[PDB]
Amino acid sequence: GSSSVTADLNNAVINVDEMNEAFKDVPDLEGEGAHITLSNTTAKPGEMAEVTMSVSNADMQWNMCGIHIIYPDILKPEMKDPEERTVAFQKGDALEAATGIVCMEWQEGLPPVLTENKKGCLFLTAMFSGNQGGEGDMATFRFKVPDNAEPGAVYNLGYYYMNTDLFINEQNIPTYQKYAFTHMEGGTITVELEH
Ligand SMILES: [Cl-]
Ligand SMILES: [Cl-]
Repeated sequence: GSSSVTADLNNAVINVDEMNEAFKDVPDLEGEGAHITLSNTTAKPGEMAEVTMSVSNADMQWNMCGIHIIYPDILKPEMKDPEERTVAFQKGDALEAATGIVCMEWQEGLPPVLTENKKGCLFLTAMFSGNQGGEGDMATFRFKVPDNAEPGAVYNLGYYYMNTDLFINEQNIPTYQKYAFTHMEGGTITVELEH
């Protein structure tokens, strides 16, 4: 079908098959649909590189999210309180109206698909009063690009799907959630070439 082949071609969700399985009994939304995306940027070796998650076609259409962002574990996210595993972030316009936002680094008890592929993970949850979710930039993070990073190196940024993760409206419409998760796009940090 369209939307689960859509998710295979975006290669954004590491456990996409598991996800498609989870959604197998939910028909496709007809038609569109929130578009969640990560950024594609260039950085120098050793740089604190900015990464931004954003969403389009969602203004006033959603109520909360709980999303797992993944990245190569050699990248280290900038931290607010290491002791609490809070990740520093700049909130964008899409989250302007949020009643609460939390963002944490998943450090311990990561699932095999992530550990075995040397992926790190953070979890972003935001809640709104009714359907006041916005659009545009959601959150901007920073990652330490290793000092010794090779020019041209590409760090893929994506998602991990957990059964309880969310991108939903107040009414909890299953097709809405399916669209969002099956159409999400990953991102990249590319290390600049030598001068
Ligand atoms: Cl990754
Ligand atoms: Cl930041």
